[PDB]
Amino acid sequence: AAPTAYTPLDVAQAYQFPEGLDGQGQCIAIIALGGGYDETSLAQYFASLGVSAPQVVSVSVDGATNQPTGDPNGPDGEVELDIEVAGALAPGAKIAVYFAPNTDAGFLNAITTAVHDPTHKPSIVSISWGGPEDSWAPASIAAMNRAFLDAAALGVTVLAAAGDSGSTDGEQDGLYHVDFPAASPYVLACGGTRLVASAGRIERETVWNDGPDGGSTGGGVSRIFPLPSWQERANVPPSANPGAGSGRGVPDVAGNADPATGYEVVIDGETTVIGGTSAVAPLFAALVARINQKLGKPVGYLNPTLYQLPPEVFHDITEGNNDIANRARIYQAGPGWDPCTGLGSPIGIRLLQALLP
Ligand SMILES: [Ca+2]
Repeated sequence: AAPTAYTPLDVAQAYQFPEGLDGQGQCIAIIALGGGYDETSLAQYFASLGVSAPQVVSVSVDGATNQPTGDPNGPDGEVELDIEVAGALAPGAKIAVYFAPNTDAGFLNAITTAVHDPTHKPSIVSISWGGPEDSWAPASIAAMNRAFLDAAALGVTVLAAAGDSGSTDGEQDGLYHVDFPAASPYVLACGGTRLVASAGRIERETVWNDGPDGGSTGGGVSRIFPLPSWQERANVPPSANPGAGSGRGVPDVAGNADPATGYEVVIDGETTVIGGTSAVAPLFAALVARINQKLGKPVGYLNPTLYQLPPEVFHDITEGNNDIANRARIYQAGPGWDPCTGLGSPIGIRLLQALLP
């Protein structure tokens, strides 16, 4: 009941991120379609957490540049949240922020520029922007999906937030919807939970659902992408939409996203609390950066591997639902993979151990 908050280091500790690794030798790309960041907020934040500030650079795509608006409740909140969460957990990595116009082409161009960048050479790309998969122009969905396929071929990992408006994803057409780019089978879709944890243990972790007014994790069954071969044993249910139908299940993994148990951050000079699935992609991008540093080679496309790893690698979320539109409880969490939290929250050290050759 009483609202709380954590620093990124607290959440990483709860999820047991591997120690002694900081992402040295890695580069994390962050995609931004609006706003910007200021050096004052970043320097203050990293210093406050006692970590050596990672190098952060801006890259202009299609004329867009780093332009913070100054409003802590605006897009700066998204941009700075992404950099602060990823940078605080992988401070040894270099952060490259790609700014592009808020258009379908800008979104695509930012992704491809980051993926093929010979100067910054990112090994990981984190995305916290999106929209209902069925509201996108089919041609755009195709181009972006191929960009993600190319990234997988090049050994670059791509992570994306699953959404903050439950199973209906903000649409009021009497149907359930999943978000894109999260729906792409080549993206690691990140869902959200309500985490109650301390340094040594997780007391409780449930589906993030604060009703219509507070938001809920995105999740469901795609109506565009078929069920991937590597996800056929996860027991993804048929769509809840009349007519049913098999499809790629969203999300793949999940992490703390409930604003009521959110992240303490500094946005445009203001210390505040922010949540949402937007925080989960950069959180796990940092985890991947640590793993890559240890392995000496980038893990790149992880989805196929994740679904065949032993279940002990994840913390299974079984309680709650992401329905904020009606009383039907579509969709509900349960044992194993579900359309609210996927495989659950990852156990960092167990994931690294399982990925060691
Ligand atoms: Ca589950």
